[PDB]
Amino acid sequence: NGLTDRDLCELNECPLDPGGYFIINGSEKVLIAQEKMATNTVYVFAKKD
Amino acid sequence: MIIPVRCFTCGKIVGNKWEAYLGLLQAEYTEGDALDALGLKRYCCRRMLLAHVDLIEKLLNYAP
Amino acid sequence: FASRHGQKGTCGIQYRQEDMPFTCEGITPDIIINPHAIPSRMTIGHLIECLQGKVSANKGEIGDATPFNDAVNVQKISNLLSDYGYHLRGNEVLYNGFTGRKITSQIFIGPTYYQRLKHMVDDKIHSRARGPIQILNRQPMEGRSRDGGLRFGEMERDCQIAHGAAQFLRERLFEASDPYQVHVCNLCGIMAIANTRTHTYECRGCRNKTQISLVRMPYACKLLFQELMSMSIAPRMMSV
Amino acid sequence: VSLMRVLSEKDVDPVRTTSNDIVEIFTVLGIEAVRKALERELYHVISFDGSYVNYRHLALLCDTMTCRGHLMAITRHGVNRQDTGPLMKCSFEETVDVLMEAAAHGESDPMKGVSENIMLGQLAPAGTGCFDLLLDAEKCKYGMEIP
Amino acid sequence: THCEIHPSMILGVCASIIPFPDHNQSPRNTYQSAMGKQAMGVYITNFHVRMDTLAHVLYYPQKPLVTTRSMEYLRFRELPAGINSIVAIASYTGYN
Amino acid sequence: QKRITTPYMTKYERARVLGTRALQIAMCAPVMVELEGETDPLLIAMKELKARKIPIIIRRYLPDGSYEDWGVDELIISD
Amino acid sequence: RVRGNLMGKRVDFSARTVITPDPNLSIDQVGVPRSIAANMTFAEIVTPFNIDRLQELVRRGNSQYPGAKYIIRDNGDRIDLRFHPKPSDLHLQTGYKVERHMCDGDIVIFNRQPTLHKMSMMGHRVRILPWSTFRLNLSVTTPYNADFDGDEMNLHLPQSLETRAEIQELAMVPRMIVTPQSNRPVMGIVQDTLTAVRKFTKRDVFLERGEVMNLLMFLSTWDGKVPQPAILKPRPLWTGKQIFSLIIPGHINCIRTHSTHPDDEDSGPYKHISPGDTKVVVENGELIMGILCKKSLGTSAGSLVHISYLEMGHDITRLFYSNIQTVINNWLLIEGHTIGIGDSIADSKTYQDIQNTIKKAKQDVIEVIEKAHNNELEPTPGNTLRQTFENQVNRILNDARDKTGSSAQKSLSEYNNFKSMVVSGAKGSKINISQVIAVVGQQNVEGKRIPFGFKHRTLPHFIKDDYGPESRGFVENSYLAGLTPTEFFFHAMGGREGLIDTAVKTAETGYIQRRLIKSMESVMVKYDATVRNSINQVVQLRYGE
Amino acid sequence: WGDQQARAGVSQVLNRLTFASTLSHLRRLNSPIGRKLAKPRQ
Amino acid sequence: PYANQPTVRITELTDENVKFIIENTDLAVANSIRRVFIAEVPIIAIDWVQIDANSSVLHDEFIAHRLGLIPLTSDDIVDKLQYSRDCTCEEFCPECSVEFTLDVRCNEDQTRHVTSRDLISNSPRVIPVTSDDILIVKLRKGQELRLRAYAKKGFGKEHAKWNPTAGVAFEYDPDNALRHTVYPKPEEWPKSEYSELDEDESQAPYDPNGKPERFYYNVESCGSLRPETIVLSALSGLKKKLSDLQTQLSHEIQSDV
Amino acid sequence: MNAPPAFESFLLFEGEKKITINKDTKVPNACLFTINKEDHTLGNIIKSQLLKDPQVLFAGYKVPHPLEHKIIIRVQTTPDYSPQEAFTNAITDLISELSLLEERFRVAIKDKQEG
Amino acid sequence: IFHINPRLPSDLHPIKVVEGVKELSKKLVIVNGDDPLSRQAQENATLLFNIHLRSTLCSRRMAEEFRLSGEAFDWLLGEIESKFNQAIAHPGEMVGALAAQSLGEPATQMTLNKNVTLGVPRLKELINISKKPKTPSLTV
Amino acid sequence: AGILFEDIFDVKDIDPEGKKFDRVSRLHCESESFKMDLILDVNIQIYPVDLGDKFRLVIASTLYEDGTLDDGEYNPTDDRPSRADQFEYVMYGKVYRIEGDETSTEAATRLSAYVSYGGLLMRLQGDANNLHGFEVDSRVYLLMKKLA
RNA sequence: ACACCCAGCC
Ligand SMILES: [Zn+2]
Ligand SMILES: [Zn+2]
Ligand SMILES: [Zn+2]
Repeated sequence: NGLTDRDLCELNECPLDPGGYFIINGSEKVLIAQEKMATNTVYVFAKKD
Repeated sequence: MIIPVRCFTCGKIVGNKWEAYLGLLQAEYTEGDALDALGLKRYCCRRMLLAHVDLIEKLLNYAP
Repeated sequence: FASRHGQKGTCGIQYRQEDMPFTCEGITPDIIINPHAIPSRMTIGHLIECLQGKVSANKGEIGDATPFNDAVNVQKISNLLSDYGYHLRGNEVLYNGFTGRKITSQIFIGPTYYQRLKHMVDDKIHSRARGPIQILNRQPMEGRSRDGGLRFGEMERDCQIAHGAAQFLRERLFEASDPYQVHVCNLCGIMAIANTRTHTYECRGCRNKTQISLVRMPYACKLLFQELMSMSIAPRMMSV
Repeated sequence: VSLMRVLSEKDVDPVRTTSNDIVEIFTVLGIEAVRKALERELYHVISFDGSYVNYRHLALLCDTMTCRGHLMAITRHGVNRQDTGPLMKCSFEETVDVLMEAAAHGESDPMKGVSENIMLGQLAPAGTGCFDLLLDAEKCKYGMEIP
Repeated sequence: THCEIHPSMILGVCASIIPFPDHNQSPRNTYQSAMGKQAMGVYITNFHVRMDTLAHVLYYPQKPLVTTRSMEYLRFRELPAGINSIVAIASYTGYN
Repeated sequence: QKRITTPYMTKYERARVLGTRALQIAMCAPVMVELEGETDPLLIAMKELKARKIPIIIRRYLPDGSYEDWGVDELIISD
Repeated sequence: RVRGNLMGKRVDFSARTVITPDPNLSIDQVGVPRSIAANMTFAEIVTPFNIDRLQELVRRGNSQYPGAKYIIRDNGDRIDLRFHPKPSDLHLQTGYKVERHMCDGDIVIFNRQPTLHKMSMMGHRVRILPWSTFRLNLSVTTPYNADFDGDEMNLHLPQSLETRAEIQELAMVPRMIVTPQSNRPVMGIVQDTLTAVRKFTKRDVFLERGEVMNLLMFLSTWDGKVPQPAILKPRPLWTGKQIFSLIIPGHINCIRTHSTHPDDEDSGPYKHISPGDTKVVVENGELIMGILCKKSLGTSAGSLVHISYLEMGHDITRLFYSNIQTVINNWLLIEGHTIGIGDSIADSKTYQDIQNTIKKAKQDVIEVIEKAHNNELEPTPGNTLRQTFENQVNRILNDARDKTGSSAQKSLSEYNNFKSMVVSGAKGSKINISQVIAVVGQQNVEGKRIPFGFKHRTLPHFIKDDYGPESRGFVENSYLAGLTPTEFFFHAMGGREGLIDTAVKTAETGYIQRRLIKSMESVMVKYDATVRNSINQVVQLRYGE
Repeated sequence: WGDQQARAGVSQVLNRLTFASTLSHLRRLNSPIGRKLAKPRQ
Repeated sequence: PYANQPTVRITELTDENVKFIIENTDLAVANSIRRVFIAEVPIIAIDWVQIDANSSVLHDEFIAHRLGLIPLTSDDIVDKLQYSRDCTCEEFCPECSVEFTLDVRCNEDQTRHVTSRDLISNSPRVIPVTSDDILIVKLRKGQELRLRAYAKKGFGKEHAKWNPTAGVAFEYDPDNALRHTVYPKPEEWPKSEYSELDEDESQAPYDPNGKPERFYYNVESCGSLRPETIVLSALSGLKKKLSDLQTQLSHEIQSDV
Repeated sequence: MNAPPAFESFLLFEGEKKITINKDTKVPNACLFTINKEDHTLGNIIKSQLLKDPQVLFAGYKVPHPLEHKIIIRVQTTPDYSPQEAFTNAITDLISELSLLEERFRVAIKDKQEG
Repeated sequence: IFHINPRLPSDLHPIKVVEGVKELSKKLVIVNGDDPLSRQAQENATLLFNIHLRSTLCSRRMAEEFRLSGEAFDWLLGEIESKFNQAIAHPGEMVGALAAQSLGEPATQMTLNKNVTLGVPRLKELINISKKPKTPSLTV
Repeated sequence: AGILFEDIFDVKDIDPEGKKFDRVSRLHCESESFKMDLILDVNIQIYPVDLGDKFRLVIASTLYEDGTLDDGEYNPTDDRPSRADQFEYVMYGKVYRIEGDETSTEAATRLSAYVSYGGLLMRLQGDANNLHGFEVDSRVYLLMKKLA
């Protein structure tokens, strides 16, 4: 979190690594944002079928 | 990662000019004049030495 | 190899420096792309990048190419280029490498950022001649990483039908993939029990021991008929 | 489309009045009429962008869909309802249903088609396989024989 | 009531490396945006410590000679993914 | 017998006949024509077809139930 | 099982790799890497009159190339040659089979996916070449629908002599020059060769003696006699048409028209002496006037390739293809072709004309908007007032785009390379030149203009209720001038629509095609010349009537 | 995404071919529309 | 006997490049001389690297590649050194190769620059040309690079490492008297540095009965050879190739009769 | 994988010959000199030198494939002059040219260095 | 081929042209036979080509426009016969698959969308029944 | 001596429709002896011409002044004194079409001879009495020299 | 195997 660039290098981690991913069984797993319809809002659609 | 020994296009030696180029830049020389003072006339060598990134400097931060 | 404007391309041939064209200054191109990639696709930004790269390399300054900059247009880049002793539109007189004759049409040449893609041929080339065969079908495996065979699909099958090359179609779909032999009873049409070592052929169900026919077929067809029998469907193999 | 009403109206040409619809032509005019109309409509689709396809291919398609008196769709509901062998139909689509129907009714596949022979690995009757070759003993006897 | 900080910030990470994107046919820009993800440079500085199942490292990456002001924040200057090439658009021997 | 099929020999018939004769030649069959040093079975079969000397009878199956025997020699070669 | 492992199944003796160009091969040849050739094998039957060659191949073994991988005895045992050092079993007898590495001249079916039409699986002759890619002549790229941007292609090697014979006699590339789909040559001259042969056959192309005998080296069907020069004094000079006359085979006769042929020239006094050299006349096998382009050398009915195929068979047309490609490429070494920024810039007068046209068009659109805003726009019959207004705006903007394009192309010099590729037909179109030079034009989504995605606005930057050209997606800038952000976004919308259509229509069209195939996979012409299906029901009493 | 009728592909192996590729993958959005329906693709 | 009578005038001659002019010569001969400059002048370059220890951030093949591209002085020894293929030794020997040794270990705090000056060679006549120096690799404390290399003799047709030139600027007919290149707008093109026209004129008048006769050269040496020696070796090598071809042709003619 | 060794562009291994002669039957007095392991360097000069010889009617060269290392030089001469003699004379003239150029270059270098 | 001079008078008897065309028409056989049914089918199968042949090899056109000689006319008749007999559909040719491929290959290039449906959607509309159309119309 | 046509022409106009090609120009010329009319495409880089220049056309079927058929092969190593010595612009081509003014009954009275010289075309209109040596598919030479 | 992603070419 608070490590500076030198501390990151000494710890064998790239300073330029953005992070934002988990490490599960050694695999860098990233969660992709999932789109969904907005909740709590009234929506009137055009079912013609 | 490191400066190429030779210009890819013509084959002029530019591996010995990276440190001199950095020193000239630290001497408040503009990039064009720094390249001219190093004898790089053809724009291929100027491309080679102007567009290079010294990634080995960052690679050397990690302990062996 | 791909540029920064969706201009793909595989390396077609590799010429040495003496074979490639060259300017009056001795500069030879590192890459030569066909003009015909430009007009249909209208990657004019590629050409502007080449011009701006020439101006940048000569001037010694990483030139700006932000999308919607109103201060940078083609005319200003051309005027800057003309000050360095080059043609304002970026063309140059190239000399034919093989003969040394001047090329009649002046070539558009300059620095452009190319990038090599992971799709390298050595990770794609693939061949097979009687490799390992999978369990269920006794057909070639799937994938280069198991010496698998290429799939001769439905549309290839129809294309060879249209050719009329029935023998090639048979060789592809029966002989080159999974030949097999079965023994079928003649009275009924069910696969029979053949002991080839003791030379005893019988069809339990008919009490038949002398009327048995040997039929060549793909192993996949045998599998289909065996699954059908397990599904209580009886494909009788009437050979007469 | 109300073709038969519009055709019967006063002061309306009953000769050149056509419809882009295909079912109305079949049910009003005839089977040959819908064949011709289908030909014209397919040609209109293909040659709208300037592309050209030889006439005989359109003729073959139109004849195939109108060979059996009624309009035969290029779908399961039109191809699998022909009198073809069960194996060709099961290779097309609805595979298990066709095989069940054949098993129940005891249909026999006469191996006359192409897919039937491909599945069984026999020489398909298609081009090079639509005939047989025989040895000519008399012609082999005569002439030169180096080895 | 509002003013854009700069219009060029409508593009994504992989479309911001394109120089002069507004002089391109938009399908070309889309394909390039799908292409830079396949270009190989130095994917991370500590590549000699990681053991990934696949990894590609270019010997001599170069920052583009024709830059975009947006890549000063994508760190494309420190981890480039290509080389500036003396490209000549010509029909030489028919092999292109 | 008043054969009704075309007297011309089809492309498919040419392909199959050349293939079969090449296979026969490769299996040490007697070549029916002199050869000036050709060793490829396909070339020998092609030469043996240029002359009307292939010993094969094409049996063309009419649709209904019947067949017709045409000597390769008594067909017009289309090349 | 049926569709996945019976109708189509994985096969042995198949290779796959990337394709790259090679203009030095014939149309019927395919370059094959050394490894691919050394991997797959072809089984030759040992005979008394080829036993020495096969014995040498066996002796060379699998290590060296060309060599053998297996010896199959008459009984059936298979001996592997990389596992047996003793020479006892390497003796060959008649009836033995030797599986040799495929070498030059072996026939191979060469396929690309999707396998759309019949010409997408043609036979080629293998030629062994150093590197690791399949190589194709540029002419065969059109039937395969293949480019060299990473396309991979399959190579099937027929195993027995019968299958090899029929691939040779039915489906080699020279035998498939003319498709039956539309009775036109499916292949043709393309890209560099087409642009350079448009340049070459221009009236003002004169070749010195040295260049002429350099070009004649690449002419395979050359009888060896150098033709009399068109100009004898004050210097021997051959014209381009004079060399192309040597390329043209036999004595074919053909008449065609160049793309730039004026319509009124036929009725004019100079009908048979074209001022523009636009009437292609090949008489007695010699090109005596005109400029060749896609309309006389491409995939068009009645082109020179079609006449060559229908006059001199298939082999001579193959040589014609290869000769055109090699000769024109080696002349292009001298002439050279290019495209640059200078080819996308018009005169200042042209830019002023385009700007004035766009200003007038915008003024007209504002006038129509004002007329409709006061309910002074009478709707056209058969359309609503909104539809009438949209039609008027679209017609005005289309007229503006057409006028700007015409003004752009009026100013292109003969040396412009955009026009060089457009008139030759090699690549590009007049619309592309107009878009690059003058105006990209209107951007359409689902046929209409840019919709009001926001609350009655195309983008937040416009005011509500703005039907003008800029708001609804009329890109008034050219590609050279650069698009402003709003019209950049609208252009992105149009391009996305194109991509969606390309990526969606495949999944409909492939299913339509497959259904059409399986509807009539068995219909064929039987031996009484009738067309019947598998049930012997006559579909047509004669094929095509 | 659920117990061991659930979303799939919510978590993916981070793309480490190029730094631009990593950044692009870390900023991706997915629409659960099936893979038909040209309107959401526009 | 229809051989030409070429003449040479040398304009500039420094330690880096030679700028000369050839008159009364075919275009083909001048072009072939240029191609021989680029690709058929032998020099000595590192071609066999064996690495004992390499703890640097650069893998072994990278170090070998950067070693191969270092130019080595090849003034007079390249003539007396035989190709490794033609030599009778088993693998390598002093008569057909030159031995180099590099042994660097960084134990100081600051970074160590393994440059070309660390390439110690047994033969005193073959050294890296920079003896600022060519950078081979940068080393952090605790990292060592210890390797031994052998330099063969070769020319540019094999690999670009054996290229002695650093851009051969070749020009002929600086003003289009021959119209070998057609300018669509001649006024826009800069004049060549060898041009002989005033400001008003853009290109020379067309010469219908002219051929390429004067060729301007600028052979810039990377450092392996002096530029004059590059040109002399090029001419000698082309002469030797032609003489070998003549010998083979004579043998073939005598065998065919 | 299939990358050829770099030295095959200029080296003859056991089996090939540097030059071969093949009479051309299409026209009288013509030869097809096939030279292995060469390129345009020795093709262009030979063609240009042959073009000067007034008794040489045709003189061209081609490289059948840029990946194959082989050139084919076709020479057709007057009836009273053999093509092989034309080839030998062309090579001799080229050698004389290059010797003279080398000598003059050495003299010019000496003059420039001296002053 | 025969170096026919289009200026000098020709030696081709128009009766020879008539006889030659009539004789050639009997060699271009698509439906061989003798009975009236086969004869009518043969006449119909080559009606258009026979009309074109009689129009092009007309007596006046050959005498005035083309001006071929007797040898040239005989060669022309031989060539027409040879080229026609080479154009007859070979038995065993799978024309069904060929036609399906020929109609399905353009489908890959056509785009989607008074309004009249066209392109791939209309092809779906046509090859199916489609008991409910998309855009019915009547060209009255 | 094989001289099919012989006259002196005045260059009345050059490229009336514009500069169609850079190196080739179309001369519209009119004679005065036989009063003919010659459109002719000539190379300009190797042989310039100006408006109002007199030049002699000696269009002939053979340069060897013996009637021996040349057969149309380049023979630069020929010593016999051909006709291409007294003219400074020699061209070779094929007469590819001959038009006229024929009716159904009357004979030709005004003939046009079209000759293609490897691409450079020429039309020669005049009285039929002069254009008799011209024949379709006949190979001819065109000889030009300017007159001071 | 199986499943799921990603990606290539149309
Ligand atoms: Zn350089
Ligand atoms: Zn039984
Ligand atoms: Zn040694």
